[PDB]
Amino acid sequence: KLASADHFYLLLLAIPCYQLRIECMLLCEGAAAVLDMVRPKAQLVLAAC
Amino acid sequence: RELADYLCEDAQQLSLEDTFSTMKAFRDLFLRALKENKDRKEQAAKAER
Amino acid sequence: TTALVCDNGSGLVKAGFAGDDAPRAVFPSIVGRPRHQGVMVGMGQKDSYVGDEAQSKRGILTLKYPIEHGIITNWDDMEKIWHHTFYNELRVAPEEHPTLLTEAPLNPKANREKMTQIMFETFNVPAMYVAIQAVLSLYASGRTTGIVLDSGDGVTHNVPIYEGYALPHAIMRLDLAGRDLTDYLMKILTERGYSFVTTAEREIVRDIKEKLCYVALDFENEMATAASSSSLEKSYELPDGQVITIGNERFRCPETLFQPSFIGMESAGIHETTYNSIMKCDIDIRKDLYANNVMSGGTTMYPGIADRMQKEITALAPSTMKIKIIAPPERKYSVWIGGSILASLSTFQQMWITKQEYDEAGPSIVHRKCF
Amino acid sequence: TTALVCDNGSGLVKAGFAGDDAPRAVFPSIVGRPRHQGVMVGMGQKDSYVGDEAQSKRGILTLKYPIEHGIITNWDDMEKIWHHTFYNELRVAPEEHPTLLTEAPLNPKANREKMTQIMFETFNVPAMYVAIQAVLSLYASGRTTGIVLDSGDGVTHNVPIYEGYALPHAIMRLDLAGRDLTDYLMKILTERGYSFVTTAEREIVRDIKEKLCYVALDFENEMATAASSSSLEKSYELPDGQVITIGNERFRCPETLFQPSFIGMESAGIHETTYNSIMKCDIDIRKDLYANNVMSGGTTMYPGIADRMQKEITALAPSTMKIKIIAPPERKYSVWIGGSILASLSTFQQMWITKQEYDEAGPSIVHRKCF
Ligand SMILES: Nc1ncnc2c1ncn2[C@@H]1O[C@H](COP(=O)(O)OP(=O)(O)O)[C@@H](O)[C@H]1O
Ligand SMILES: Nc1ncnc2c1ncn2[C@@H]1O[C@H](COP(=O)(O)OP(=O)(O)O)[C@@H](O)[C@H]1O
Ligand SMILES: [Mg+2]
Ligand SMILES: [Mg+2]
Repeated sequence: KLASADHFYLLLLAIPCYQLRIECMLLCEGAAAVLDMVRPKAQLVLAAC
Repeated sequence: RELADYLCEDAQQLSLEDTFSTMKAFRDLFLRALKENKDRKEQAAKAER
Repeated sequence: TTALVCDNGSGLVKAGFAGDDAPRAVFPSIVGRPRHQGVMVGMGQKDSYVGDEAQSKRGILTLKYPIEHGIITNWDDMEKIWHHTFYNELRVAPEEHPTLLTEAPLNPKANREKMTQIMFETFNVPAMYVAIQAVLSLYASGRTTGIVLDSGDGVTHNVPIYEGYALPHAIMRLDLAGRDLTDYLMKILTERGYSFVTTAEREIVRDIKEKLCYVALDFENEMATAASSSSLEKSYELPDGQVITIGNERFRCPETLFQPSFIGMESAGIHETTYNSIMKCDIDIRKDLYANNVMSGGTTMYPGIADRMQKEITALAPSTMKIKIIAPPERKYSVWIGGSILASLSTFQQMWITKQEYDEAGPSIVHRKCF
Repeated sequence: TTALVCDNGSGLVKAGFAGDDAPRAVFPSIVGRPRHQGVMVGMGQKDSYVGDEAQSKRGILTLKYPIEHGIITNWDDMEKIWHHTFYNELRVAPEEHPTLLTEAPLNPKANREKMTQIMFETFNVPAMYVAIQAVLSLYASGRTTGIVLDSGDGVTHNVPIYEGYALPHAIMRLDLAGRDLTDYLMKILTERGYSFVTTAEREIVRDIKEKLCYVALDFENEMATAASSSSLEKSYELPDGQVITIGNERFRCPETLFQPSFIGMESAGIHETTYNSIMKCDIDIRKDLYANNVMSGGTTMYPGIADRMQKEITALAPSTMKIKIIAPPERKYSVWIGGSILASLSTFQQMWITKQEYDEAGPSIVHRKCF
């Protein structure tokens, strides 16, 4: 009788340590995407200097 | 002093400017209530039409 | 009951039921009136052909577009369009089905007043709602924030949206879209000698634009390549069977989107409109907007437009910051798809405009209830 | 020797001879460039129209403002403006006449460096002077003390001056003036269905703003009156012969001066800028500034701005002392009138900036000489 969003939240609560794994996922992918962007431009700044 | 004795309040408190402000705001609420009741009657007449 | 989504677009009307992913009735918004002399007796032939019927018999018809630059010009023609999409294409009674409408930003308000009056008097509905098309395009992407460049058939408009709230002052409008590209393509096909003057020929030039045109990544190099060798030349077969061949007109036509001075407009291109729309916003909410360009509209089907968009914005943007052009493949119907998403929620049920609200508030609650 | 007074404002350059009452040469500061193609060979088709010629032939001219937000951005255009105002309007040699000039508060120093270098290297003068616009407006008001709200075309700045001492910390600047009101008036006219997108149309909307707009004394009562009765609607004739009629846009457009949240600015109105300027002064001299609220600039030409301004300050300030608004009828040219007052003084011979001072101390003696 619940909403399907509530079905998603109760499926989410049935997972051991889900939120830390989501944080692990986003920090790994986001920090990797930042590392792709930052270091060639930093090498370009070093080459300019 | 006559207005202080008229409204049954002691004259040591501000019985001159506060009565003017209270009464001015009450007369503005009188005209505003008249205006909103006229608007309510006119909108009810327009909805009935 | 099951709701309806009817994107009443400037060139094509996309109607269908809520909860669905494909719009059931996609048909162009035209009215075809006969101009020659009938000689058959037997009646049968109407005095006005609407939709695909006007497209099929277009060689003897004057075609009138009711919507011009997101503004409904002839209200009788648009009433005929609404009557055709309610009674013939979708075949639903209007007074038993909720129906979601779409409207372009910065419109004249009396256009919204007249649409509200027709949808509550002529095709009176149990409920309806009028909403901004770029918002529904963002809702199709599954994201809450981002900027939508919606380039339809009459209006190309930029809307940035932060946390589901469209920022009103930063929205800009440009009266340059697919009909003007069709008119410019009609103008430049006379260079090769292919003359097109009738309204029926505009559909042929539009089909040429749909099937063969594409956005150049670098315009000057594509000039040099097309003028150098005949590699980008492509041939098209006409309905009478003549074969034309077009070269640079494949990419001189969409370049009016990035250079509006080709058709005499003083205003800047869509990339500059996007950039100046973003600089009209606050600085702190800029971080969502460059990373969430969600393009929409039928004009954005040209298969070089995402890379050109990314190139022009990354030229314009500060270099420290991510540019991401989310161009979904179904972004033509993203207005309709996002309409089905928004119309298939229990949270939307309190947001409807009932007939009772129309009766107490006139046809003017659409300026208040609908943002 | 007659000096020259030439306010090089953001909106209109106002120039004339010193010792006089009215500026002889008032003309807008635009540089017009043709955007189309010339076909008619001969007859002096000059590539960059300046001033009144750019105003008259504006239908084929992209117009550029050299002064944007009180800052000389384009310098070659400003040199063309100075060349037109010296050689064509006044028709005087610069090398035999002193030239007074004006400047905005809190200006960059290199702006003053560049103006000094142009006024001593290109247009050689015997002497010249740079003054603050508010100081000259206070001088034309005939008072040594007072607070000046000068609202031009780009800058609305508040400057309090006590006994000739212009207080530097209490000066503030709000980037909301007449061009922003014109752009907002372009935005809100599209609700009535009138489109003005080109820079040529900006002069037409500016003329609408100059002729018809007025400051509301109470905004909500004017909303109630405008929504109730169509008595305040006023008609205007366009240069092509069409006639528009505008309603609440006569007073929704100057209300941006009191409510900058219309165009999306977090800062409050000019009244709060004036009041926060007043608390930055000493508590002894606040009483004199309340009775000496001087206005200048043409954005104060709306004929309801004084009573509304007095109402706003009297709401803001304590009512124990007197509030008075100094609004002379000629406060449009009060910058020029104060320059004409200051130029013909016997004391002002020893505060002139000579060419010998320029040669000794670079274009930098204006910083240590003037305030
Ligand atoms: N595959 C395509 N390639 C190029 N242009 C297209 C394509 N499909 C549609 N268009 C253009 O888009 C227009 C329809 O856009 P649409 O999304 O219906 O805008 P609106 O909803 O505002 O009418 C058509 O007139 C056509 O010119
Ligand atoms: N009669 C008027 N009514 C309303 N606004 C005016 C009027 N005259 C001028 N303005 C506005 O005020 C400005 C006047 O320019 P001014 O203040 O003299 O120099 P600037 O604004 O260039 O520093 C113009 O930009 C114009 O938009
Ligand atoms: Mg569309
Ligand atoms: Mg000025």
